[PDB]
Amino acid sequence: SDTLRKIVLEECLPNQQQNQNPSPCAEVKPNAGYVVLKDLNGPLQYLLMPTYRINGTESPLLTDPSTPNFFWLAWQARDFMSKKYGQPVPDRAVSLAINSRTGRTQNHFHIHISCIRPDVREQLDNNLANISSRWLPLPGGLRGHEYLARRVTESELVQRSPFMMLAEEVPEAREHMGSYGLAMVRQSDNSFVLLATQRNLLTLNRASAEEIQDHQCEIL
Repeated sequence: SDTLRKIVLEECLPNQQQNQNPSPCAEVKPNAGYVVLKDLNGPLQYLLMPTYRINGTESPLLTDPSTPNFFWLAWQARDFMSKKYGQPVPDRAVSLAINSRTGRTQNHFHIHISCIRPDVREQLDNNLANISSRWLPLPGGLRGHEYLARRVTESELVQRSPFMMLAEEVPEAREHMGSYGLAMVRQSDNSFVLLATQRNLLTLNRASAEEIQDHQCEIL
């Protein structure tokens, strides 16, 4: 359960600090609080994780305003996908996702930056007009699961993180952050859509937001 935490804190960070060599990570920014690591799964997938201990969506630190906006940092890190792709990856192809504890195996905060599934891309595009600033179930859900969705502008994202908005806006999400998985996708009008899904026995929802991603990048 601790391999990623050990890589970050015992390999990347010390190597960055000692030789300015982020290996095995792609980038290590101690002053900003994050690292970027190539994932072993998928040709373009990267992970964005903190340079200090935060275990996942359940961590209380995520609901503190001083905590770095990891989702926005992951968004910026989408360029690592383009570098591996060898050319610019269109924004519409990228998706960011974090899984809850029942939908993950590693206990160190990590956002999956990878390609969005084509069906999810279309499903989101078709509901542009239904996605507002208030969290509301996405019509049709995604992958057979209920997903609350919210429209957000880049300006809003720099002000607050998706976790802050989930906690401040959705009933009882504040006292059950760990039961949620969240994702971020950019919409056709250049705004973004935030997605939140909660663990649910009946629909077999493990709150694994990564399910909207296709690490084999067929959308490209």
